[PDB]
Amino acid sequence: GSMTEITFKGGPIHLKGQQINEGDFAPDFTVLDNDLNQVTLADYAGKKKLISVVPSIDTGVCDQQTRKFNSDASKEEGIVLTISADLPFAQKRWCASAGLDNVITLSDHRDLSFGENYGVVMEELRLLARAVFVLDADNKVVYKEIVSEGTDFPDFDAALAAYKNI
Amino acid sequence: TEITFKGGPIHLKGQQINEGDFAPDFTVLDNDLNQVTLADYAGKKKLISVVPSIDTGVCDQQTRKFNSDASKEEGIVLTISADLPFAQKRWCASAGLDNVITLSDHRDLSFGENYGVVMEELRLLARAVFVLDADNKVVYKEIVSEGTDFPDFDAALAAYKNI
Amino acid sequence: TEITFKGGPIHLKGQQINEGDFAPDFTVLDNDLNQVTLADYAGKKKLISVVPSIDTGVCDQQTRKFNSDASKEEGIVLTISADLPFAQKRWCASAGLDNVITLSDHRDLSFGENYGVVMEELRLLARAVFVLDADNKVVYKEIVSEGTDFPDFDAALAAYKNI
Amino acid sequence: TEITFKGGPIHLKGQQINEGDFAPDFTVLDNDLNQVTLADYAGKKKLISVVPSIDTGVCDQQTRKFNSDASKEEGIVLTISADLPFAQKRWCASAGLDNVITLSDHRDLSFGENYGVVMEELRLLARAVFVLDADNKVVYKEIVSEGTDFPDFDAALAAYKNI
Repeated sequence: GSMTEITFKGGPIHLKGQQINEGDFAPDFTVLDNDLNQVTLADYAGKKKLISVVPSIDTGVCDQQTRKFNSDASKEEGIVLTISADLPFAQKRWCASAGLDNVITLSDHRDLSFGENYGVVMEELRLLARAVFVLDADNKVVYKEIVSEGTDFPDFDAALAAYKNI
Repeated sequence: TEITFKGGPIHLKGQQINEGDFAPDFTVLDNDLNQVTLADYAGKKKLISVVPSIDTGVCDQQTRKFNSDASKEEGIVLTISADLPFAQKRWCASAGLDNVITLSDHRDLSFGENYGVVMEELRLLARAVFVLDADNKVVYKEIVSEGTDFPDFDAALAAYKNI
Repeated sequence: TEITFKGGPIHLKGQQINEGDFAPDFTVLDNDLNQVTLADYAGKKKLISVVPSIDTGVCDQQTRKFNSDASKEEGIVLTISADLPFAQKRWCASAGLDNVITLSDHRDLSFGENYGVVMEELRLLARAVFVLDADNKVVYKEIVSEGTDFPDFDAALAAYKNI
Repeated sequence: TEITFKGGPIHLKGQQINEGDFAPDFTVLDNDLNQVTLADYAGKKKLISVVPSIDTGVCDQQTRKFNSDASKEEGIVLTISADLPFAQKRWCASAGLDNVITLSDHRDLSFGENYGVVMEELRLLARAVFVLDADNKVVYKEIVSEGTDFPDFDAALAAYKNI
């Protein structure tokens, strides 16, 4: 948009953090796994990544996005990461109810390290903006979408195509 | 202001509030993201149950027990945590309850900072209980020593009933 | 044996190495402070990328490009600088890349002095690239004329691919 | 003359300085590679915190603690290490610290040699603290016996505040 880059439920929202564009290298980040272990970029060294960023896996749109990317992306080939400001406890409980023990869900709630490094903090809400970044094994950002209106879905096919084409 | 969580040292951040003080105002969010403050419950006694996260077993049970055992004809039972509003909402729906107030301090830590229960290292609220009379005077306080232990239910429920 | 750095003249110190020479041995530190020498990579061709400091932007990009673009199936890509082992360890963690060897010449300048690439006024290594064959014959050399400029990536990568 | 680092013997090199002595001069580098000397801090008391490398955990914590605990309206807190200035500069930026002085001794070991805190086997500076008054008298010194241990923060802070 003209004042802020995106909206959430139609309300203008300011994105905070470093801007990252296609062609840039991936910044580092420090996030928490479902058991509170620190996880950083280097833990996925040597792999291509599809990073699906969601406002809250406890909402319907985010839930479906996590499911579809995990189902549609080849996990034999690279790594699908879901990152949000949900507490690790909500992510853990979501994976258990879904009966999905193959799905990686990481929490940026404590420092917003991921959000500030990738330019996807929704500042008025302290949630991460709906977004998708595809990284190759050299951590080149080959694809980025920040969804314009955060209650809409991301373009799934374009991100899957970018991940597959690596 | 020195507790442990899982035996690790945790520093508590924010204003110290003791028994006999008047309780400060704060702004948190309801399950639909509306702002709610202390003043929204003016004129009522409160049992304020603070938990690290209702998605854990100890916090879940503490929440259910205070809400089941405490009279709500007589006063208000608030549960405040740094869980996102969406998790507290799903949690009420899973429990099958329309009678439990859950409020989220995740955005600003307004409540945690005003009551001195921010666990700085974790960005979670410390397990605790404050009982406020209808004048917002703090008549009872407990900050649990080890944050993965239960608070003293009986003493807190007594302080609330006895107002 | 003279270059410029940000346009200022700099004197290179150490033994001059030319194409057609056999590369001298040297002792440097790995990210855990174990000693490493050139003999530790015996039998393989090498691209040795030399940078003033991987904590600057040009050195960071040079380091990423040689590591992604050179094949690591039948050769080795070494990055050598006067950065402390701790900065190179942090640097490789920050970037998150797989299989990137960085080695520190901070203690002795054993590599810098053996290859003629010590910027004497600064005690940093000059931006340079040496490509060695599997018998350690030097088949390509560039010491970048202005140290803040990029090296010629394609020339260095073509010499390495040709072995 | 002798300390341990991770339990192995380390020899200290340089001039021995004791409490009561006046402070030797030095030339070290700030984050932009400007030369800094004792004279740049004339008129002030100084807490000089010396660390093996701000890229390791204990040194990072030592640096933050001295900086937040010592009054900076009253005197100067210096951190000196053999890290390249580019690593010090990166460390301040990534930690978000506007107001922390880090100085690099990597080029000459000017500071290390003049203050007797060079760890000879490592070309790193020994973990140490010197406190100087405005006359540059050294009123307090500790060289930590095992270099992975923290200094005595309180004893250094008291000596600094007592000037």
